[PDB]
Amino acid sequence: MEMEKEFEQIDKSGSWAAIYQDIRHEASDFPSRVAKLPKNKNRNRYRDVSPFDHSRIKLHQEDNDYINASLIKMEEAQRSYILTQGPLPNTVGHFWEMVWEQKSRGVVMLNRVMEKGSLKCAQYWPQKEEKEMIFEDTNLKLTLISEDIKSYYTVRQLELENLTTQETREILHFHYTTWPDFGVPESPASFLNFLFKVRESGSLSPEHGPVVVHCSAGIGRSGTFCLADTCLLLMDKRKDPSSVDIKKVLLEMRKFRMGLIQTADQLRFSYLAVIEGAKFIMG
Ligand SMILES: COc1cc(C(=O)O)cc(OC)c1OC
Repeated sequence: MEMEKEFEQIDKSGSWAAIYQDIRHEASDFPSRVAKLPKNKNRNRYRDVSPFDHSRIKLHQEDNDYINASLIKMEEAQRSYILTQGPLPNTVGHFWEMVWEQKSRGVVMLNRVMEKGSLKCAQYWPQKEEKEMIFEDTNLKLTLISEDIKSYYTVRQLELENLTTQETREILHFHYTTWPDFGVPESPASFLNFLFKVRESGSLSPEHGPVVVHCSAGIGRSGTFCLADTCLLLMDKRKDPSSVDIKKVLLEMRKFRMGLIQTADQLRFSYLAVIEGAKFIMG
């Protein structure tokens, strides 16, 4: 049933919680044995957050292929995304190796390095042109080319170098800066404006490798990001954009990664973004 009618009635009523919980109860339960090996212990930021074996990204490394990252593949909607945790001090190098092997064009970041007085991730990119970073473990180098600072987001151009072969690769870093410490944004406009810019650069397009998106854990914030985009897209694609059911798309995405969207609030945000979003691509 029509999204807005649905959202109007879930609100009126107060039921966001009920609905979130039902999604939670029917979500897929696939194994995660590799994440759990003992040898893979410093490569995981949260214990209740793992990547399924069947959809995890392997590092092209002969000694430890393990990384906390997942490939979400949406069939109908012709889109692929990689969702992953914020890098830890020992995985910084692995992070950048995946970007390279996966042939990604963009990197989407939805958190701040420090939120609520605590560290949420490592400072994994260089902050001055002349102050480059070196990934000894992975034989890669990272260089800051340009910065463009905005009110609600920051975009950075980055250059990766195979030390090995002197090969280079230009990467695009999209950093959403203003998700609040507590809660959800009031209005979705800014996040939507941030999506479209992501879209506009080609970073989600098929002639490139899949886009890498992270927050802290890689599932709440990050899940909102792609849920909203997929849906928007389906709405342009189908005959009746009124059939797209957000709850179904989410359960689907979750066949690929656990816990996409972490709170009822977060689910309701998701709706708003989609409703407003569509206002644009139906006019
Ligand atoms: C309501 O169901 C569908 C409707 C449309 C459409 O084009 O309206 C496309 C679909 O995907 C193939 C559907 O999924 C089964």
